[PDB]
Amino acid sequence: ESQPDPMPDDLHKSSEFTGTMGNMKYLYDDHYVSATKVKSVDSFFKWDLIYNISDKKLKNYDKVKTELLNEDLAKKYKDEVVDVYGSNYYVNCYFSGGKTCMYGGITKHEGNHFDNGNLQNVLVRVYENKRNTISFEVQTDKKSVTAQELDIKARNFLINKKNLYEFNSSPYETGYIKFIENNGNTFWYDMMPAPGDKFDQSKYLMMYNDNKTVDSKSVKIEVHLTTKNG
Amino acid sequence: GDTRPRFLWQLKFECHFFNGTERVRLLERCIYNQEESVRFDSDVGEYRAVTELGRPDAEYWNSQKDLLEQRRAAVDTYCRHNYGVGESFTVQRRVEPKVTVYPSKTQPLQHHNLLVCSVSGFYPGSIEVRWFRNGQEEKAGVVSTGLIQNGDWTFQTLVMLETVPRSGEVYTCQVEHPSVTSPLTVEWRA
Amino acid sequence: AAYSDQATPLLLS
Amino acid sequence: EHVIIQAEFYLNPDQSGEFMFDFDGDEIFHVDMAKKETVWRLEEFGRFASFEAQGALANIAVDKANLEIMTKRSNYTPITNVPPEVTVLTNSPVELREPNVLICFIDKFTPPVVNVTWLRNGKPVTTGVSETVFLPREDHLFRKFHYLPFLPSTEDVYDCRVEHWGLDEPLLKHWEFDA
Repeated sequence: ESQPDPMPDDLHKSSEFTGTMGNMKYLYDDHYVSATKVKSVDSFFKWDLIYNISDKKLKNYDKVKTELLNEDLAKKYKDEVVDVYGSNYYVNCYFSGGKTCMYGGITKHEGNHFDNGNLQNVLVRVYENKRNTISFEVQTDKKSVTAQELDIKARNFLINKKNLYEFNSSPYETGYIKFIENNGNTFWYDMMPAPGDKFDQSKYLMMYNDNKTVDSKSVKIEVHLTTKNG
Repeated sequence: GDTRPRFLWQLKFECHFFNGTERVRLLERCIYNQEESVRFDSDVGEYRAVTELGRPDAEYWNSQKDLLEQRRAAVDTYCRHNYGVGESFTVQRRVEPKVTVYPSKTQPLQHHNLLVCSVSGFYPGSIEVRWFRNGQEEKAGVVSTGLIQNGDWTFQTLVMLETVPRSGEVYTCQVEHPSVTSPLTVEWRA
Repeated sequence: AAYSDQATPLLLS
Repeated sequence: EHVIIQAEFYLNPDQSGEFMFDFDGDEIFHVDMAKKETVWRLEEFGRFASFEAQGALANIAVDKANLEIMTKRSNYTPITNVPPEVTVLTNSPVELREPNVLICFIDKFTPPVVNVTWLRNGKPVTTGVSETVFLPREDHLFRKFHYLPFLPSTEDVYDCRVEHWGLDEPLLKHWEFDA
């Protein structure tokens, strides 16, 4: 069966987070690792894979480690020609040129693309206090794409047009992004930091562990937000 | 099957405490496969190769004045610090031993009764178990199985005593342990 | 109270 | 009178990594390298002290780099397999229908990789079993404990089946109600 939607008590409240929201913003504001047609070249622990990918942007790294939920996932992609897309971190990124870390984000490259640089649009509907406020689309070059890639793209958009995350706190109290698959399966991720005074980026991104992928041409996205009062 | 050779590396920082934090010794050691190659004894004050395989490192690390200074203060910032941090639930941990006395299920030689003093579930491991026949300690015939560390912060041990039982005799198993102010006693009435 | 750990130094390459 | 040991290791090519603290032979805690969190041996410890799990992952990365350096320096001298000494005992004198726990003590072995399974009348048991990580030894070999909660009876018999590269065949330690 599909994952049960969250109840208000199931969600993180930004009012209960006293750290710097800028540290959450940092992970989705024009921030991501992207590679096409590459194979892993190393591995630190049996559940992770290391690739040679350079930070063409600011030359901040040339090696990337992505951790997966288990050894089988790693075995599965170890010798595959894949594509990579995900949100990376540096604080507490460790493994034996600069380095960066991430989770999941792996997809087989063979016959997973569209001819002529064609991108697939995916519907995203935003709800604020239970009412649809805005709707739009994000795009991917993959037929089967990781939820992570789509999620990141949605949040990047909402940070610019809705100030989803600000240096200090957020305009919203709670928020979760929900994915609806054509088979009727659904799942969601909490978009707010755990309560406290410090945001552990590494721990948060771990949720992308499962390397969950969905069908780009048929999947639907819903972002549900709430302000503290209304 | 899996036949590829294995290569192992171990790093151990040992903090030795004598009379609380009065005297403290730090021992940092490196072991390649089953061989310690280089170490740092706070008593020596610098890295020393244990085998030729470690000579390069002892030489290299000793050339780093910062490291050496930091290592030299670890006896305080690391050892004494961590000792004080866990003292309450480690050094002071105490669980009273369960004591019971019964005859052995074996009993080899006829006119002889082999008594068993079972002492279990206690902590810490330091403990004294003695046997007495009519108020006077027994030296001979006494055989212990040794102190067994269960792996769960619990210990157990069995102390036997072969005897030439005579009606009316009182064989006592006495147990002294930090968990009690006075020794625990369990008697076997012959 | 927090436990402190000793950091491992790299070996001679 | 007291010893506290921070013990860590990395094993190639298994890619095994461990980091733990030891107090007079007993584990205080170890770090879960995958979940990146401190796992206390006893529940109450975590209510009196804390540890930044993230720190162990830094050490482990250096431990592996050093393994690679050392491996090459020794001209790829592999480790010699040392088979474990296996013993089975109960944590307290056994009495029919009286709750007890079977302990499988795996000691004096290396490298730190073993396969341990419990057998109830020749069949594998999965319910209620628990185990510890690899514990350090002065001679640099390892120890390890496996537990099986059970209810004694004259009918049930058990075995602790241990597999290790140093053992030509799987070793089975038998146990049955005798007392």
